Amino acid sequence: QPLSGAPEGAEYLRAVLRAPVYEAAQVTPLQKMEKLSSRLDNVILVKREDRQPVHSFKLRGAYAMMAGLTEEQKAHGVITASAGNHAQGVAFSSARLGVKALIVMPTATADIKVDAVRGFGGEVLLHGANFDEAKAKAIELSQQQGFTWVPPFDHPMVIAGQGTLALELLQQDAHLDRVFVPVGGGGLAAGVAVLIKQLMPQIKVIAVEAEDSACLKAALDAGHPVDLPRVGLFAEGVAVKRIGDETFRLCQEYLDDIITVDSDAICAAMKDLFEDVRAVAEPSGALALAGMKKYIALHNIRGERLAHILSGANVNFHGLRYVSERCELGEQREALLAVTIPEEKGSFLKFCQLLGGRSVTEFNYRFADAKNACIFVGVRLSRGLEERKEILQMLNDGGYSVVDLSDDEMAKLHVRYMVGGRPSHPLQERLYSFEFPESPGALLRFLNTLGTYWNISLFHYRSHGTDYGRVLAAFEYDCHDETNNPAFRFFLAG
Amino acid sequence: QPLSGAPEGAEYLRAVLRAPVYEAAQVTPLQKMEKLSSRLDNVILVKREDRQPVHSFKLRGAYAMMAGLTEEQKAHGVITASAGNHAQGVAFSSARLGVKALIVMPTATADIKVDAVRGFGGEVLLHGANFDEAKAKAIELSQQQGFTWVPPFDHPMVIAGQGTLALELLQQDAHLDRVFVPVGGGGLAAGVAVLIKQLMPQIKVIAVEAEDSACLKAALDAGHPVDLPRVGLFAEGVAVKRIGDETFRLCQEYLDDIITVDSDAICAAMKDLFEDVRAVAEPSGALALAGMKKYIALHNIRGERLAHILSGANVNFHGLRYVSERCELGEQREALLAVTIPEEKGSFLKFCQLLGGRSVTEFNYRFADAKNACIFVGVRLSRGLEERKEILQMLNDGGYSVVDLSDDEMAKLHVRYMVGGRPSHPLQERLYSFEFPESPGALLRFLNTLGTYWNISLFHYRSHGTDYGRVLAAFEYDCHDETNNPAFRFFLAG
Ligand SMILES: *Cc1c(COP(=O)(O)O)cnc(C)c1O
Ligand SMILES: *Cc1c(COP(=O)(O)O)cnc(C)c1O
Repeated sequence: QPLSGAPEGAEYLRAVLRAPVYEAAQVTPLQKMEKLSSRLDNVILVKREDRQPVHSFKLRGAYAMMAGLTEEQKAHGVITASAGNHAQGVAFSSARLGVKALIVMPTATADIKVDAVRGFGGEVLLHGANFDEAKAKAIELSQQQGFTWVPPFDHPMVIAGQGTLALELLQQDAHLDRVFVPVGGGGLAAGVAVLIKQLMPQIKVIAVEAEDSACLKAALDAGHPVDLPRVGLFAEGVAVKRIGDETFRLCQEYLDDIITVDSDAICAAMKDLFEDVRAVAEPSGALALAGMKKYIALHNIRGERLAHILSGANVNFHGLRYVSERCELGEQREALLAVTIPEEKGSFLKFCQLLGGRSVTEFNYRFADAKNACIFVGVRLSRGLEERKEILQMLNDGGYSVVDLSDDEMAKLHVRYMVGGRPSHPLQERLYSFEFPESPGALLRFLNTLGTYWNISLFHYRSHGTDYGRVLAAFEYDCHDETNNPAFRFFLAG
Repeated sequence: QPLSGAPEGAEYLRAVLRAPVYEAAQVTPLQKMEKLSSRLDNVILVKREDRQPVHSFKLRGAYAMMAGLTEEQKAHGVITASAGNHAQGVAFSSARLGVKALIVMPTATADIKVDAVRGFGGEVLLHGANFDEAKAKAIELSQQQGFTWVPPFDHPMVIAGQGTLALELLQQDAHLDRVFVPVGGGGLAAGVAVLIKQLMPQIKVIAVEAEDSACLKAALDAGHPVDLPRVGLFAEGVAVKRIGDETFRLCQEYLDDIITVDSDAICAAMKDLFEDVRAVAEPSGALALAGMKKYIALHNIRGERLAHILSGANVNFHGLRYVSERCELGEQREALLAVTIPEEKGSFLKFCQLLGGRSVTEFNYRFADAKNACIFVGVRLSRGLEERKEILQMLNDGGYSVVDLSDDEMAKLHVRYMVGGRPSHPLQERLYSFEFPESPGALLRFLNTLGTYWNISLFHYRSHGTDYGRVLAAFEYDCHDETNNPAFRFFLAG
């Protein structure tokens, strides 16, 4: 309990030091990013918060708040919240303190999230449609059954428990220059600032928020918790509409700066974490790095010791896909080509023969009658632009190609999933499916072996890292006759 | 050195106990899988080997072998290998012992893998084309410069160092029933068996190999290290042609059984690790779980305490994509529909209006003239088959749909990347790109807002979890005129 007002600097310190976090939570490693740090020119360190048993930090504050309630036998009474990632923190906590918790969530949440909570401990009650709706209940039941509302953020105790991290940080590397903090409701940044600010003033504390969830920046600018019209939903755990409150706006008087960023950045930040530390972030968990990356360049900060927080790690395996897909876009990984090859009766072979070694990502074609049936080709590069530059020229010895891959947002994002369709007039073709161990030039072989005496009307191929069914081809190494195939009919045939 | 023969049971034990592994390596957590264990009905535990500083286990054996060489001042002399995941182990080791190491790799390896090694420590020499070619050199240089060849597996010392794990295992949970071990060259299984077999005989030790890299099963069957014609390349670290040797075939006289499995399984096993432990495997690192899963059912093993090894974790972020993509196939996640909607002048709206709440993954269409332009629709499900069963019937109140999603390997794997093409005859259309915050029914809104008075000729949409550019539409919320767009021309236009 002991905080529900306007704690003063020190009071927070005290609360921080006195908070029983470790009974449930753990000090989290603070490791350095070797690739990135070396890339940019500073020491970059990450606060491995995903290593708590609830994979995020929330555990701290719920534990602190909840564990210092019981001084009032009001556990006997009870507790309740409404959520997805913090409902976890409470769950985990309720169980440890043997205090019954109730978690209210929307009605159509997701088995997965409902079981985690149920898992940790906690009883859920699925009641809502909207979130606000779930929370109206929670809050109801409070009042009626007397459960104790447990804030995801707006709370001195909750805040004090998060500072806990700061406390660790400073003891893990006191030669820190700047620290980057994610901003959802503001718990975490709030608890991190006060601390550091008390202990080591010279430490810079930058909040970092979602371009699309910029609760803070916005309230800042009005100097007023302000409701947001819309809130992005990538960075789930950061999707807050109106920042914290008092405690938050209040406390953000220790904040040194603020910075927003876009989903696309987050998606990179995720790539980064993974690649160096082999850590798996969750949008908001990567959010703060991204910011850094941003700040680094902005201010041309070279030479410092900076650290950010791997806030959490609750993400769907399949969510991973999207990410990649997005970074790929931002990267210069492949070549995307509109290569027109003259033939119909002859082959693609010749054309291939000069990409025999190079890695084929896509090679999609559909009969079309224009003396020159065009081909959507994709080639996995290494040397980026320079290597493409080759392919290109090289290919300049015959058919004429077009470099649809550079900035062709259209190809890169839609058309490379659209090449096909229908021919023109009915066709006496046959459909077949082929599969073959992927290698660096397996295709060729396939093609070579396939022969050159075919009136191939259709070709489809996506490859290393995205599909195991290898090829679908239509004429006029493993085979399956897929002729009158339903899909084909309805969309390709015609 | 002390092992280059036919170590006898105990000798291994000794070597195991005497091996200096911890100077470089760490005891690895052995945690239980709560979801899965509860799913299947046994206690399933994973040997978190990805937690070594080289993210795999290799560190053990290279360290053991290498650290007990120096008793011969032949470090002064030197060491060399040829690789990707084990070249790492040696690197890391060479540096710690301050013994110069040289790593030979093919000529066109991959910056990434070359830098890791360089990272850890070690000097690489990129010389090859083929792998065998890189190793011919390594072996050369030995002979000439006197470097000491360090086996990835064929070696009593190397083997003894891997047993180290076993040693841990048994001390981490002695109530184990069965243990599953991945099989590349056979180091790890070899070192794991001997141990356990010495210490606790009643422990079952199943190797688990790649359907496509079944080195062992094969040699077993002939009773003869046998060269494999082909070797899969998913499970990189398990891609061995002819099992170990003596040490391996020899030692596999302590093995209780063996079992293979397919890439597709591995891809699930990867999903699993991630979802419960939030660990990120690498094909071979998941290989062994998959096996389990297999064995579990085979033998209807209920009630046991079984554990497997998270062998390693070196994987490309982008590699992740493929995986998902594969599990999705094996799952029953979405609905794939050939829904024919009658209109041309009117709309898709009406059709939509009854999926307004349900989640849209794809909604792709191209003008075609048939009184009824057909639509490739995709819908994210929850209740699996049952829920689809609905959509279906529900949709039975109007246009007639076809359920191309069930077992339609064709749609699920090729066509859902092929719907489009060209129309029939030239078209006086205009292309536009739209983007809009994704939600549960944002589309609708888009559509509704888009209006109903449009002679829309083209539509393309892939969604939550795979693309941020939302829509591409062609007529006769953010907009961009993308009309004479190059890609479009060449492949859609026509
Ligand atoms: C909950 C959470 C946040 C931010 O929380 P606040 O205390 O409201 O700022 C950020 N990242 C992750 C992963 C989170 O779970
Ligand atoms: C090297 C390795 C293996 C198997 O090695 P062996 O000792 O040859 O059996 C398996 N999984 C991973 C991740 C590996 O790196």
